[PDB]
Amino acid sequence: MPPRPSSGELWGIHLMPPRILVECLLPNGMIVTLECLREATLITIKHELFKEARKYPLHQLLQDESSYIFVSVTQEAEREEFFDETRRLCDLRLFQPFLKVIEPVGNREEKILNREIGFAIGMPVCEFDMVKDPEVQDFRRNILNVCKEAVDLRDLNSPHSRAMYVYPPNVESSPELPKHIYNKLDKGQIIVVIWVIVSPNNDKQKYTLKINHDCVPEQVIAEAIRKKTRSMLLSSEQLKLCVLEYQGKYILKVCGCDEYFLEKYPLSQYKYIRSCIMLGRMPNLMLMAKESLYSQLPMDCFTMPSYSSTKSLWVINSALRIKILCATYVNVNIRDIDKIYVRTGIYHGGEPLCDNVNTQRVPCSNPRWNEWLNYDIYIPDLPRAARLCLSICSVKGRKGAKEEHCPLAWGNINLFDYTDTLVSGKMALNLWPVPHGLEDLLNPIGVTGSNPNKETPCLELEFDWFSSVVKFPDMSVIEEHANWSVSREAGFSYSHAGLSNRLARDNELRENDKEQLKAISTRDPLSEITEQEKDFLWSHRHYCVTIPEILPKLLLSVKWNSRDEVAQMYCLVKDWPPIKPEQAMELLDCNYPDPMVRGFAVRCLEKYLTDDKLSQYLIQLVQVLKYEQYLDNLLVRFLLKKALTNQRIGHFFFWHLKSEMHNKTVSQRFGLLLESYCRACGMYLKHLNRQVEAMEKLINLTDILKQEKKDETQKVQMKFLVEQMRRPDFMDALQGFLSPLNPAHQLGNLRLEECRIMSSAKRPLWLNWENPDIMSELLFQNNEIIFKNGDDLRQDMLTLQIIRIMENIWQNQGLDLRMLPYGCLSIGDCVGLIEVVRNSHTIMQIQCKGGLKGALQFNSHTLHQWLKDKNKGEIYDAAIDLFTRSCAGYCVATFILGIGDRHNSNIMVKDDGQLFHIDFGHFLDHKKKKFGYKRERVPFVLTQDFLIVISKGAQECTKTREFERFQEMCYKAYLAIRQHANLFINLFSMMLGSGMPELQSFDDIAYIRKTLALDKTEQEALEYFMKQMNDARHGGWTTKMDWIFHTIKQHALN
Amino acid sequence: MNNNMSLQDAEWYWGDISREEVNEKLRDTADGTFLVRDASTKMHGDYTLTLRKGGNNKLIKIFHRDGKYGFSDPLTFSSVVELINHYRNESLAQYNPKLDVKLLYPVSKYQQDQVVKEDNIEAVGKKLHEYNTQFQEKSREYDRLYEEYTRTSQEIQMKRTAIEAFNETIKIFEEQCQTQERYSKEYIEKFKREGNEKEIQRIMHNYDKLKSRISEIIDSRRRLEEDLKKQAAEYREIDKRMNSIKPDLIQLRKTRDQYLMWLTQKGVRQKKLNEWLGN
Ligand SMILES: Cc1cc([C@@H](C)Nc2ccccc2C(=O)O)c2nc(N3CCCCC3)c(C#N)c(=O)n2c1
Ligand SMILES: Cc1nc(NC(=O)N2CCC[C@H]2C(N)=O)sc1-c1ccnc(C(C)(C)C(F)(F)F)c1
Repeated sequence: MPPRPSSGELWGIHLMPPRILVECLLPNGMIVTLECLREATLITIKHELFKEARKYPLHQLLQDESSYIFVSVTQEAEREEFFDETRRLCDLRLFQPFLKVIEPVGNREEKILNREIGFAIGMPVCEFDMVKDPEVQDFRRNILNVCKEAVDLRDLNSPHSRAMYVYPPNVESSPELPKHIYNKLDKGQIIVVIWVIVSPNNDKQKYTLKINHDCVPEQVIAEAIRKKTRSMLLSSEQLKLCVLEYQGKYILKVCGCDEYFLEKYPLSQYKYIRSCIMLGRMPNLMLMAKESLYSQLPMDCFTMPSYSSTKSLWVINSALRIKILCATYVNVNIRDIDKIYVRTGIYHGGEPLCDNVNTQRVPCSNPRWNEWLNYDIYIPDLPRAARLCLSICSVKGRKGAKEEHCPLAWGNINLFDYTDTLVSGKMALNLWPVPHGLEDLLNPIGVTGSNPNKETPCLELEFDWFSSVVKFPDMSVIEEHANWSVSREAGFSYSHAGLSNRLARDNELRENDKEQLKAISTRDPLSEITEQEKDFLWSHRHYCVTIPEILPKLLLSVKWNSRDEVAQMYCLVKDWPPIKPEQAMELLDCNYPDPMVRGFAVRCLEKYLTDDKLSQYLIQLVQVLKYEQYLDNLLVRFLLKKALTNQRIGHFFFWHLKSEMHNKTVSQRFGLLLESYCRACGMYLKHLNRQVEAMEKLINLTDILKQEKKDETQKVQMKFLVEQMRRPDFMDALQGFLSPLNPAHQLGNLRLEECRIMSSAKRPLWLNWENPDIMSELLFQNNEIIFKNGDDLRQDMLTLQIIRIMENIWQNQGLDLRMLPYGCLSIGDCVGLIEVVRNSHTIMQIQCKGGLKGALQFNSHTLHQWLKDKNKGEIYDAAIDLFTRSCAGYCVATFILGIGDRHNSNIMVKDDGQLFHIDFGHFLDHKKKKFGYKRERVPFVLTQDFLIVISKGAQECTKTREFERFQEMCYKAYLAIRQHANLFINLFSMMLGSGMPELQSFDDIAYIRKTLALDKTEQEALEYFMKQMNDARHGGWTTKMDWIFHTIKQHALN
Repeated sequence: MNNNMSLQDAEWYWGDISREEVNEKLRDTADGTFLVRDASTKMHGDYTLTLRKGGNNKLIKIFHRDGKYGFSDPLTFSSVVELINHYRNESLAQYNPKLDVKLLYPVSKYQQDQVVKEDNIEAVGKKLHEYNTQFQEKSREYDRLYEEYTRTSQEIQMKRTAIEAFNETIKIFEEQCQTQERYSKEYIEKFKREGNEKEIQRIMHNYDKLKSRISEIIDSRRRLEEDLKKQAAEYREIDKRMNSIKPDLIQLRKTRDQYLMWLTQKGVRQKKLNEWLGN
C-alpha cells in the first residue's frame, strides 16, 4: 500500500463512462451486476442495489439496507469501508468497480475521520498501524502531547483564543514605519472606510474615518462609534461612556476577504493597511459585532485516538569495528566490471570522524566479504549524531595503470537509535540508487536508514557486542566530565602558543585576537575554515560568548571525535546567548547534526521567531526536517505546536509537507507528521479536504488533456473542458473551497465563461471563481488562479520567497524598490498553483498591441508610449517612478540569483507602471554546469525599451539625470543584499536535501559568492557590478529582423 | 636539497585561481597531489601543502605579515621547497599530525605520454575536442538511460501496488465463495426437499457467475505478475547498462578537465572554445 499511481477514478482509467457496471457482492453469497451512474452516491447505489437484489435467490435473507455498508478495494491497495455514504462513486478511488455488502462495525465517526486524514495526507493511516518499527509507533503516541498541549492553548481563552487561531492577524514584523512610507500618508494620518451591513434587507452603510496610523483597532472602532452617535443627541458623559463601553464589543474585518483585525497592533502594521499606504489605496474595512463572529467559529473538538543492565558508552574501552557480511546482488556486467567492494566511513554531518575504511575486493557474482572493518575511533569518542556511511563500489581498469572506481548503491545508518542505544547485532540495509550527477563514492548528505523499497541490493552488516546494552551517557554525566577537563586542558604555561595552541592560556584578551574573531564570524558560511583558525577559535572558545553569532564557526572547530572536547562544547552551548533566527537557522541545516546544537537553534526560534517570520521561512524549516536524526525531535515539536496554534501557518505547514509526500525518502516522516497535524488541527481538516479533493479533480482533468486528448485541437479540448466541469461531481468539488494560495480568499461558484486552457504545452488551466464575501465588490470580485500540471514550481517558489526578503532588506535601508512576489504554491510532483496579477501584461503583449500590423521588429518606444496612454497628465511622473524602482529591484535580484533569458515573454507590467518578472524555474546559472562558462555576453534585450521609459522619452537616454538616479538604486540595492550574503547562503543551504536539480551540493550555492563578490572588498564588488552591467547593455547595432522566430537577415559576416 | 630551485615549474603554482578551481584538482588522487591558490590573506606570499590522508584534504592557514615567506610569525624560511615541497621525502607528520602518510604518485606535466597518449603531432591538437565530444555524447546517452531508469522504477512500483490490490480483491471474492456455500447449503438441500427446481438452478447459475469472475481476475493478476517479472528484469538490465557507462563517464569528465591546461601548445581560439568545446 503506497500513495496513488494515478489521479483517475479507476485503475488504468482517467474517466469512468457516464454509466458503469458495478459488481455487488450481497451478504447471502449472491452477486448482482448493477449499472450505476458514475456520479451516483453510495446511498443511491445501495438503494438501487437492494431493489435489484429482490430478483435474486435467497433474497429474504437480507436485512434492511440501513444495516449494511459497502467495502471495496481502493487504488491504494486498501480494504476501505465506506461509512460516509454521501460520497459519489467516481470519488471513491476504487481499484476495480466492485462493492461488497457488509454489516458496519466499530466507531463510525472514528473511521470517517481516519479516511479523511488518509485522504488529506495522501496515504492510508492504516499503513502506519502496520509498521513494526518502534520509533514510528512511539512517535505517533508521544507527539500527541504536543497536540493536546496546543489544543488547550486554543480553548484556554475561549472564545477569543479560538478566533485568534482561526483568524490570526496578518501584520508586518515591525510597527515602525520607514520615513518613505510615513511621508506617503497625510501628516501621518490615513483615511479608512468603515462599512456596516444594516438589515432587514442587507443594505450597506458607510462611515469615513480619518485617523493616525498608530490607531489600535479598538480605537478605530471607538472613532466609528463617535462619528455615528454624534447626531444622536446624547450627554457628553454618556457619549464618553458609550464609546468606552462598546469599543470592545465589535471587531474589524477587511472587505472582500477573511482577514480580521483581532489583535492590538497599530493599524499601519497590519499587512493589508500598510499595503494600502504603499499603493495609495483606500482601506475598506467591515465592522461587525464581536458576537456575530464568535457564532461563525466552529467548535474545535479534539479526540484522543485509539493508539494513545545498561553500560555507559564511556566505559566501553574498545575501538569501533563493524562487520560487512554480504550483499544480495549488484547490477553489473561481469565482463565489464572487475570487482566490487564496500566503502565505509564514520561521519558527523559532513566531516569524517576518522579515515574511511574499505573492504577487500571481491568478484561481482559473489558479493560476500565476512570482513571486520576496524576504524580509527574509540567507542567512547563517538559523537551523539555519529553515523556510518557506506556504499558498494565497482572498479574497472582497462587503460594503462589508471583505475576507475564507481559507486553502485549506498546507505547511511545512525549508530545510536532514538533511545540513545549503540547499535548491536546483525542488521540488513537496503541500499539506495546513486543520485544523478553524484560521482563521489560516499553520500553523507542523503537520507539515513534503509531503503523502504525492499526490491534493491540488501547489504547485511553486523555490529559489535559488549555483553550489555550500551547507552550514550546522560547529559549530567557529560557536563560533569567537561568541568574537570575544561580547566585541566586549557590553562597550562605560556609556551603553549607554538605547537598546538589548543592548550594555551585562557585570558588572551588582545586585539589581534579579538579582531580576528570578528573577521572569522563575518565570513560567509561556505568559506574554508583552516586548521589554525579551528585551533584558534577553539583555544578562545570562552571569549566567543562575547561575540555569540560566531557559534557556527566555533562548532565546525570542535573535534567531534573526542568526547573531552565535545563535552566542553556542550557546556558552552548550554549557556550560549540566544542569537537572531536568521543565524540560528544555519545550525539546523545538514552541517550540524548534533542534538544539543539543534536544540539551541530551536530555543532561539521559540524566543525570537515571530509568526510572520515563521511564515517567511516555512519552506526551509520543513526542508531541514529531513536532516533530523529521529522522528521525535525538538524542531518538529516546535513546528507542530506552532502550526496547531496559527491556522495560517498550519495551512502552509500542511501543503509544504503534503507537497513532498511523493518523495519516498521522506514520505514516512512527513506522513506521520501530517497525520498528527490533521488529527489535531481541529475543523480545518474539513476545509483542507475540500482543497485536496479540488486539486485531484484538476490533476485528473489535466492528465487527460495532456495524454489522451493531446492530439486534438484547442477547440475540441476546450469543448471537453466545459462539459467536464459541468458534471455534478466537478461542480461539487471545484466550488466552495479555500484557495490554497491564500486561505483568506474564498472560492465560490465557477465562472465557466472565463475558464480556459492556456495555450502553452503543459495545458495550464485559467480558473475564475466568484467571491462569496458580501463585500466582494470592493476587493476581488474575481479570484483568478492558474493551475499547471507538468512543471516543477519549487524554483519559482524559492525565487519568489527570496525576492520578498530582498524587498524587506531594501525597505529597512530606505530603498523603495517595489517588487511583486506573486503567489506560487507547489501542491505535489510537478504541479501547483499561481496567483494571477490583475491588469498586468507581458512586454510582448504590449508590443503586440502597439504597434503597426506585421511588425517583425518592434519599435523601442512602444512600451513608453503605452505607459503615456495609461498614465496621462499628473499621474505620469508617479508611474515612470514606479517603473524605475520596480525595474531596479528585479535587475539586481535577477543578477545576484542568475536568472536567465530576461525578455518580453517573462517580464510583465501593470497598467500603473509597476514591472515584475515571472517564470523563473532556472537560477544559479545551472545550464552552464555542463559547459563551464559562468560569464560570457548575453546582452539584455530590453535595455533601449526600458531606458526610454526611465528617461521619460529623451532622445539620448544614457546622458539623462534620471538614468543616473536609476544606477544608484541598483548600486545601493546590490550592496544591501551583499551585506546580508550570509542569510541567502543559509537559505539555499537549507534546501539541499529537497531534490531540486539546481540545488544539489554546496558547490551549486557557490554561484552567489561570485555575483555578490564575497572574496572582494566593498569597493571592488561595486566596480565588479558596474562592469557586469556594462557588458550586459544593448544599443543601435541590433540584429533585429524577426520577433516571432528571431530570424536574422544577411550580414552573417563570415 | 638542490643548487637552485625555481618557482614556475613547481606542480603547485596556480596563480589567481579561486576556491572552486581547487575542488576539481584535489579529488580521489593519490598521496602526494597538492596545489596552491591565492591565500585568504590579501597579501602575496602563502604557499599551501595539501596531503591526502584517509581521503581528506586538511586546510592549514599560514598567516602572512611583512615581506617574508613562511608558516606563522615570524616567516623565516629559506626556500619554497623547504616550506611545502620537501615533504615528499621525509614524513609529513612534522607539519601536522593529521597527515601521517607520504607522497607517492606525482601527476607530472612532462610525463605526457602517460596522460596525453596521441602519437602524431596532428592527433594531439584534438584530444580536448575528442575528449569533450566523447563526454557530451556519452553523457546524453547516460541521461537518456537514466530517464528510462527512473521511469521504469515508477511503473514497476505501480505494478506492485496493483498486485497488492488484486491480492486483496481476490481475498474478498474468495470470502464470497465461502460465504455462499454456508448459506445456500441449508437451502439447496431444502429446495430439493420442497420440489422447487427453478430456484436450484438460479443458485447454481449465480455461483457460476461468481466462478467466472474470480477466474477472470486471477488471470488478470497473472498477466500483471508476468509483466512485473519481465519489467523487473528489464530494470536490472537498464541498471547494468548505466553502471558500465558511469565509471567511463566519470573519467571523461575528469580527463577533459585535466586536458584544460594541456591544450596550451595547440591553443584553440577563445570564442572557438564556444564550439570547439561544445555548443
Ligand atoms: C535599464 C536597465 C539596464 C540594465 C543593464 C544593461 N544596465 C544596468 C543595470 C543595473 C545597474 C546599472 C546598469 C548600467 O549599465 O548602468 C538591465 N539589465 C537587466 N539584466 C538582468 C540582470 C543581469 C544584467 C541584465 C535587466 C533585467 N531584467 C534590466 O531590466 N535592465 C534595465
Ligand atoms: C503572476 C501572473 N499573472 C498573470 N496575469 C495574466 O496573465 N493576465 C492578466 C489579465 C490578462 C492576462 C494577460 N495579460 O494575458 S500571468 C502570471 C504567471 C506567472 C508565472 N507563470 C505564468 C505562465 C503564463 C508561464 C504559466 F505558468 F501560467 F503558464 C504566468
